[PDB]
Amino acid sequence: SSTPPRGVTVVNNFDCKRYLGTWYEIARFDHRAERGLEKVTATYSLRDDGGLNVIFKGYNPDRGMWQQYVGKAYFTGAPTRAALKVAFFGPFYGGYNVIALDREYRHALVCGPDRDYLWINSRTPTISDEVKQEMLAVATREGFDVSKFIWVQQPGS
Repeated sequence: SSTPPRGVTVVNNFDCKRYLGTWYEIARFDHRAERGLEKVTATYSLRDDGGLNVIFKGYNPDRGMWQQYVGKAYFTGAPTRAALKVAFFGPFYGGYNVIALDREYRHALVCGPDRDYLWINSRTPTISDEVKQEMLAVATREGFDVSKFIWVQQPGS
């Protein structure tokens, strides 16, 4: 689970300090923990031990309650390789991998331990229909089924 899916391109010149702060979840492959969740964000802070603090937050409109999970992420290798180990609970599935990132660290394709786990994340709550198409193109190219994507309710969607 803490090895990446066979074949995928993990980002190999990663600078963790440019990745820190708030990411909005644009799309997800759905599972139990995230089902029905709106306004999903993830926040990242750098720890002294070289890991990341990860705070995941989502709103369930039906009951009107927030759901929050707090985990750590550790590089499995060199911190220049975006393959990480996370816990296995809630929206953490043991492995976390950045398989595409623009030069400005504004848009990221993240996958879990196998091809049932995929996320499109942005520094902004919405992305252009263009950035959408590029992201979806990389996903298909790496053997993910884009038809699984749930487009997440976010302010301006």
